[PDB]
Amino acid sequence: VNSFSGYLKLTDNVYIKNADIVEEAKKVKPTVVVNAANVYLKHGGGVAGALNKATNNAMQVESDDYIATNGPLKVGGSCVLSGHNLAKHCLHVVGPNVNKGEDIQLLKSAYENFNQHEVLLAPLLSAGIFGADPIHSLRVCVDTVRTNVYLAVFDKNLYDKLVSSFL
Ligand SMILES: CC(C)OCCn1c(=S)[nH]c(=O)c2[nH]ccc21
Repeated sequence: VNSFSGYLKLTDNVYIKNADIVEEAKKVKPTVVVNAANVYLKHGGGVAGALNKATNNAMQVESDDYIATNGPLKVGGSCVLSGHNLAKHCLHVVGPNVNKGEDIQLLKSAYENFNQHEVLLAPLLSAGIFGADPIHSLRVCVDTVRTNVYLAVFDKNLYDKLVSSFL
């Protein structure tokens, strides 16, 4: 048993809820929250800007030191950093950004990072401002992630679109 509440069960291991990922992290304090990161860990908008804002910019300060030491992530890659006040850890995962022209086939590689963690609170990757189709992102998630994933999909309209169409 875990602390996640109000989720619809899609599969053996994938759950979904109409909830903002920041408010969910603050309530649950999960072991792992996933950030929808870019390769530079520049948290400006979407999930990254909201999580960083909720950490009072401590996520960005930590991320800038990570990049200064290690250089940029790969598209499809990840790193584990602090979860600050939101979670034990933040798994920063880079899905392909369609609005920058990246290979959508890299979305499966992105989701494979989740399999290194037994339980995660996560957005969809590559949807919203990243330019891909969220229905596709949910299908790749279900067909790639084997660990237990709780998908916090921001508002009613995106929640309603994903559930009704789910195969
Ligand atoms: C940044 C990209 C991946 O956004 C996807 C949509 N998204 C989702 S799925 N859950 C949230 O909680 C959330 N907050 C802001 C955006 C957002």
